Amino acid sequence: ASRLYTLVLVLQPQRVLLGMKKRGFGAGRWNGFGGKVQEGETIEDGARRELQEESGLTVDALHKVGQIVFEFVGEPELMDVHVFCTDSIQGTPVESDEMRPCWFQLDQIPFKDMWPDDSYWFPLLLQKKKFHGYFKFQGQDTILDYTLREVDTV
Ligand SMILES: CC(=O)Nc1cc2c(c(-c3cccc(C)c3C)n1)CCCN2
Repeated sequence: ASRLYTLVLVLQPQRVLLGMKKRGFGAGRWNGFGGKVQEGETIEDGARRELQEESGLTVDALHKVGQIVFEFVGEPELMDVHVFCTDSIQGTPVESDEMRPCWFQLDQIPFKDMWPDDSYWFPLLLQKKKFHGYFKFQGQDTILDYTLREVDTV
């Protein structure tokens, strides 16, 4: 009862790229770039595909940074999110009907307008740590419970 997702953070030495979602899942918030993995598709291929579809950017090297399982109470399916990061990209971010990309200085990451779990694992991401996490949500704003631990192997 867990569905595979990817999430890609474009993280450079002094800034991170996030995308403001205009409609649908995550709308109104700054998000990394991700979505469902397709049939016959590897997780890494899915992550590379999602980055392109949502941001316009071509990624060469992707690094595994974490896994986060999300539960929304009253919803049967868990989100099994494989998180990736990259520093080497090609192209420039593309604004679309769906997504408005913007760079943020690391000290100006807009946590108040991001999913609340971000405040927990972004510090790990920013210091190049790998992690396993689990977040139980009620609705989209409230974390009921969570666990988060650093790992050597995602
Ligand atoms: C930084 C960031 O994106 N944080 C972030 C946090 C977060 C989610 C997502 C998310 C948003 C859109 C699509 C997908 C597949 C995912 C996992 N992203 C989904 C649900 C709970 N928390």
